[PDB]
Amino acid sequence: IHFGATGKLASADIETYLLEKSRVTFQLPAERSYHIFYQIMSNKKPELIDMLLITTNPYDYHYVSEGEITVPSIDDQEELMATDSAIDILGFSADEKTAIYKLTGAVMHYGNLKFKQKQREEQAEPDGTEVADKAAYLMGLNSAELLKALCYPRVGVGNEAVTKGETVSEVHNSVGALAKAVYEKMFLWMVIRINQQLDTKQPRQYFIGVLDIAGFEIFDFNSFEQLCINFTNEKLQQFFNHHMFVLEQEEYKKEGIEWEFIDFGMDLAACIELIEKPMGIFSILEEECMFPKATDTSFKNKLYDEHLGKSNNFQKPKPAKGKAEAHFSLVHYAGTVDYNISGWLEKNKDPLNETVIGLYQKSSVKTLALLFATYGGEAEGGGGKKGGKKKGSSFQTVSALFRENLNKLMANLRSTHPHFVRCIIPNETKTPGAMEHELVLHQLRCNGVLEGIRICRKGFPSRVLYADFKQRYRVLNASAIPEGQFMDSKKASE
Amino acid sequence: DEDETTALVCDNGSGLVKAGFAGDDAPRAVFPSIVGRPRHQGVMVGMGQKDSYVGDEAQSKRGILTLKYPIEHGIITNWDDMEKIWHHTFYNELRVAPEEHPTLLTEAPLNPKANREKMTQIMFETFNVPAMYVAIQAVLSLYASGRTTGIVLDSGDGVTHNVPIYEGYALPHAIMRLDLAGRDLTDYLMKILTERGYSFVTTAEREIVRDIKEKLCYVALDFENEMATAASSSSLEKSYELPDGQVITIGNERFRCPETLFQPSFIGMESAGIHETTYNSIMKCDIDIRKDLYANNVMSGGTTMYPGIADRMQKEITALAPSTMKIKIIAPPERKYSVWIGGSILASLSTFQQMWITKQEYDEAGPSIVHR
Amino acid sequence: DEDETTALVCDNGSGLVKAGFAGDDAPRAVFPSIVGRPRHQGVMVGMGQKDSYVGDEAQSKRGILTLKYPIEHGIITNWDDMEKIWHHTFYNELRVAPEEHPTLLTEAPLNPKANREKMTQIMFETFNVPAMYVAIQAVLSLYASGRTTGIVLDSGDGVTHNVPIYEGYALPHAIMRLDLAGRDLTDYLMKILTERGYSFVTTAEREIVRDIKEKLCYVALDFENEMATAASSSSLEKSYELPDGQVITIGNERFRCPETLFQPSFIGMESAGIHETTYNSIMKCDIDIRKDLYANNVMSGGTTMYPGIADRMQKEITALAPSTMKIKIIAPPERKYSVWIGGSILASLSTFQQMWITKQEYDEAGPSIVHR
Repeated sequence: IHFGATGKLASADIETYLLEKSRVTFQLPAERSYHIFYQIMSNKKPELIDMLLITTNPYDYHYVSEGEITVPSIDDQEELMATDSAIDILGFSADEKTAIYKLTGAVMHYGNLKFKQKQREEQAEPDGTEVADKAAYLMGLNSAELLKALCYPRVGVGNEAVTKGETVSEVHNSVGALAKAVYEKMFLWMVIRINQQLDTKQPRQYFIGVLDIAGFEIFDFNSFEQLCINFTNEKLQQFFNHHMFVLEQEEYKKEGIEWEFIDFGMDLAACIELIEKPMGIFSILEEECMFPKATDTSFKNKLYDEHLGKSNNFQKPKPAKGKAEAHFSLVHYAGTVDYNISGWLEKNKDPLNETVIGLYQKSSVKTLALLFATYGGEAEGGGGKKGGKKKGSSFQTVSALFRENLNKLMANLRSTHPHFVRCIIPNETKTPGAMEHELVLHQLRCNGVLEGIRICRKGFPSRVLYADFKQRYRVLNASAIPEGQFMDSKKASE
Repeated sequence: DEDETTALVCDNGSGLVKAGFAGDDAPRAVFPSIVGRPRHQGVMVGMGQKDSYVGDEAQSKRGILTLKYPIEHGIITNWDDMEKIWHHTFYNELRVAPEEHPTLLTEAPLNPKANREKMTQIMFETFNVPAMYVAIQAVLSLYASGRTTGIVLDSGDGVTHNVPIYEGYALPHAIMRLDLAGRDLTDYLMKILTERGYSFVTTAEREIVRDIKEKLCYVALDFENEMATAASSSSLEKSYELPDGQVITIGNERFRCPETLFQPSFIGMESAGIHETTYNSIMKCDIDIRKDLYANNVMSGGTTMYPGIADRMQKEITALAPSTMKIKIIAPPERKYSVWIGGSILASLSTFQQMWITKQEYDEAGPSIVHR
Repeated sequence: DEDETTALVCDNGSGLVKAGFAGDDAPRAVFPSIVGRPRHQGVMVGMGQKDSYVGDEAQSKRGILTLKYPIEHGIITNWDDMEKIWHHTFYNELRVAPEEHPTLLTEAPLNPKANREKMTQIMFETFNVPAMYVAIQAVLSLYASGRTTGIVLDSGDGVTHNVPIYEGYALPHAIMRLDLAGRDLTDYLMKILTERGYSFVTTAEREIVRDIKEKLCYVALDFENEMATAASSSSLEKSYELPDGQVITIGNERFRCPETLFQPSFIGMESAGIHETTYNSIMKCDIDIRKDLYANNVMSGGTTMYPGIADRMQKEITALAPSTMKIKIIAPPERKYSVWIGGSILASLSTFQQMWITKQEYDEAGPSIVHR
């Protein structure tokens, strides 16, 4: 929030990180996908249903009814408008506001796209042009061209373009990949477009950043996504530990106490280097992604040969307890996290059928066309089989950005006066006035709260803020303590 | 992005330089590996006196300059003239300033230790690049075809090589070099085409024999009963129209030119040919790794692009290999840039960052550091 | 169940480890008894730097590591490298945590007192197992064939032994050790097969001579008129197809290899052979127990698996033994795991619980406790 010179509002700026792409295609049993879907099928704007070519029964869209469909505390009908109206205010063009919708339905349809094995062949052949037709139209595509590209992905290995055939299992999976890809991008776009409106000409002198992200969560199962988040947090933490070190040291300087101490951040640098540094996890992760014939297993070994025994924060797992398999544990400030490396290579490659993307790139639906541009502009760079996508501006890592973004962030965080807020969850059971112990205890460790207490206690435990000191104790020598507190917020307590 | 965008990949050849940004799919810059030095004093209209010319301006103006090739058979032979080609690559071709770009370079198969140290000395000390890295060419070609073990038959403009690679380490004692490549091959076509009763008299006749070789040449399988076919005279013939009308016909010689790669005897070479050499490399390697190499004959290089090269090689080594073996000749379409693409991939990769030799490593360890 | 499920059985050999859970019918884990140490610095793609390799990863990657065998002739010779093979067995092969599993181990026939105390020191003090037990190998083989008195001819990869056992107590002064086994036997086949006019040149040729020995080798009875038979050339010959087509033929040598076990003179050994040694063990024992040993020649070990080994031994000792005697050569089918199976039985047994050495016994009595 970009405040002006006077002190009055001037601009805003959003940025999104780590979106749960999987919901779009999946959902746990007690959960559900994004609201939008359920919003739309609610039927408050019936045109929409016919416009998108869907029904009102979600069980027609596998992608979105794997879990639950309705939530009592939510009124999908009301929201639909909220949403709707917001779009408008947000300045979107009707068309775009149309793309959004139309595009959000295509995705539903995709999950309905079905295929079958060609006879005597292990190839995938379309099981009908019922749905494709809709998906095609809704996206400003051609049914055929689409089903081909999907089935007979025309690749470019060597210096040419080699037409490759896919399996049934391969298609279903690629489709899902686009569905997710498209949704994401779109989401990104919306944000940008928002930002665009939120751009004013008026001068800006300062801003107030409000960061909302998740905190270090430990699961019996920790995959790639966990690393990314944990890493984010372990950084954020150090960010604090330092600010505190800086802060602390001012007092002892203001007062005249004689206390020497090392930055509290330092304690964490070990873990961070191991992740972000050159021969660290990410790198080994993002290099192997360049090897056309690497395995998760391959990656794994590379991870060890290089860090095992040589690095302290690096460890081989404890396979048992509440954990599900073995690969590698790390020693984060909050504790030991047991990480499972399986899918990483892929997840990190963001494999997308480029033939299809092609089609998008030349859609009749501008917006859809837009969203893909940046893929179309780096292809120059990865023209032949093997090599480096980055030559043409294509991502080389699933992780290559995350880092870039996370840096651009932690940098923005520095030219800032950090203000901290830790949100807590009392009981899994949803009951006011109650608290499970160990549940809150957990949070406290991973929060930073327990670490702030530590650093405090190194020493001089309890530390009173001056006003907080005045008010509560003025009364003790009432005349002389009140005068002190009022006369100089600090000098007072003195 | 700092260097995600920023990594350069320069593949130095005997005939062509291939260059561009790690990330791209193909080289942003491709140009001859020449440095022309004017035979006389004078100027072009509007320009100043130029001491030197590089790449295409050296080729185009060849009549008034003495042309020189810095890389003889894949090895850098003149370091004054190579620093000139690099300068041209960064500043004119890619138009980047080198002092803020990491640079991945390539070297040849048994490139002398001292050279890898010298181009590092010139990269860091005269171009002041942040960091650099030298990959071996066959090794980038393999890797660009996804794999890590295989044997690459690599063939460009001045050299042919066989580099058996196992889990990434190129095997020094099994590497074979055959000094007959596309350059030799254009000059042989030249003679079998003048010998067909022709004349490549002016320089506009000379240059295009090479464009005939690229467009119309073939590697026939059963080159035996292809000559026999030539004689019955089928519609096998192929006429090309010259810079002007002068429609030249090439029927037969069309494949007599790549049959030189299997029979070096066509050109007074006593060395063995491509397929035998693939094989000999292979019976020079460990026994347990020979099934791997056989199912992974990756081809790269401009001269391996002749259609039907792969089928001839397929059958050439099946019939020399023990029948218990699986033969497999991979020849991708982008193969004239395999090497480069393998570098683009590798250098844009997420894990490569920790192998870049930085000026910190260098200023502290000497050229020895990158030499490995 | 606490330990009914939970007892481990680890049989440490000169060539192979056999491991698994007491209760099972056969070893869950079988793998070479090697520990590889990399000759150079570097990595596999995706892995980290590895200091060491064990079992099959050491065999597969043998070209870049220095391979070492911890057990020479059945005795543990390097304790740093053995603790490495045990670690691998528990944690990677059986994937169990050792500190909650009783462990039955095996040792060799005249295993030095000090070793049985040392592996106990390492089992309890570095692996922290709840309880353990060391059985003698021939003794588990016998017992797995139901009985308690007999003489075991035990023959694996580095040693052969004869261990006369009476009501369970192996008889120290009658035990014979012959250092010629399956390892020696693969290398002799190697030479009689190169000598047949062949070449096991690459490592993929070396390894498979051992698979020829296992699949096609025989112990003929009347090895005399089997050579004679070879000459008339019957359909006695046998061709094996190599990793590739290269069909190699082995007619005769097929049995010249196990005739080495009866004639050590085939390999420049001056020692006596298997059958004479069975016998000599027996005329070194008490007189009254010799009818028992003769009717209970139990065979165990990978190298006693050559078909017709039992018939040759049957007739070999009948014709050395007094005719008043009953000869009986028991050779079961699972014999390459007799030792292990005998341990599985014993350790899963209802009465064995009271012989387990517990950490209570150890922390209180020192390694002496299990040593007996």
